[PDB]
Amino acid sequence: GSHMEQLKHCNGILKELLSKKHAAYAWPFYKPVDASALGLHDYHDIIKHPMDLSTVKRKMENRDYRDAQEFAADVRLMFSNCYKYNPPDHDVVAMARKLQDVFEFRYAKMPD
Repeated sequence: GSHMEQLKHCNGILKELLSKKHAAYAWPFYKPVDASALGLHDYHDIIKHPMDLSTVKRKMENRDYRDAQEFAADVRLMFSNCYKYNPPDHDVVAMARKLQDVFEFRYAKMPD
């Protein structure tokens, strides 16, 4: 799905995820996890491929993604990293699930 149209749909989703409408639970994913600042000294030993929305945005602007699948993989990687590092009961996981629901349902409306 290397269609320009599908990438526009992906960019729309990206814009929504970064919008005020979802800010209450999307904020933890706005920037790369600063492990040191947060005292998470084992973060990079556990998470081999960090990902966040600012990185996805940069890759989209630089036309790094060639198709929708690539984009989706990074967004899901971001959520997976959260589920892998954090205990299931952590508040950040609750926020990840909510933002992922927003993503999955709109990604499912992908024109094709």
